[PDB]
Amino acid sequence: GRLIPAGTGSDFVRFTQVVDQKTLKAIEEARKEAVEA
Amino acid sequence: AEPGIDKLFGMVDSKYRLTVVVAKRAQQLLRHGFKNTVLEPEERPKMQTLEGLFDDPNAETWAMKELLTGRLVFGENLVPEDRLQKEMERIYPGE
Amino acid sequence: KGEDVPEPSVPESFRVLVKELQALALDVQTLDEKDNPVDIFEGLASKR
Repeated sequence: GRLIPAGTGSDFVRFTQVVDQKTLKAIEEARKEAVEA
Repeated sequence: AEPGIDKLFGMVDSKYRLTVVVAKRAQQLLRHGFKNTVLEPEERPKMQTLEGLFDDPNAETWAMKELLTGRLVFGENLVPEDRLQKEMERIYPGE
Repeated sequence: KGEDVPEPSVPESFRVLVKELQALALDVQTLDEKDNPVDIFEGLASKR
């Protein structure tokens, strides 16, 4: 009853992620919080 | 057929990525209302019922319209695990 | 609710399957990535 090992259930595609031009600023959400003093 | 089916095929290396992209994209697109929509007021999908054009409840149909403008980006790796399960909640109200 | 459908548990097909084998005295383990039993009967069948 597991997901099939093919199609949209092929380890090749599956892990593909999607994000938007504005949440592309999640890289700069963690970008500017490091060096202190 | 469905809008720019051919062009939307070209965006990906394989058939199935676009299916994974679209669905996943739609998931967020109809998780956070339609608050995340990289698609402007005038280029949103619409119906005709009651004599009144109201936006299409069909999430799957939006994501396709969306990706067709190239405004999204997709890959095997873009962000970490539960590390995205907070970012989209704060930029677009997660209630 | 208008929420999107969630992903699903194990089907009685499989559960009941294991249990039939179980009954016939054959240990049927579902190992994880590094070969550590996984709980298909979430709680329920595990003892203590």
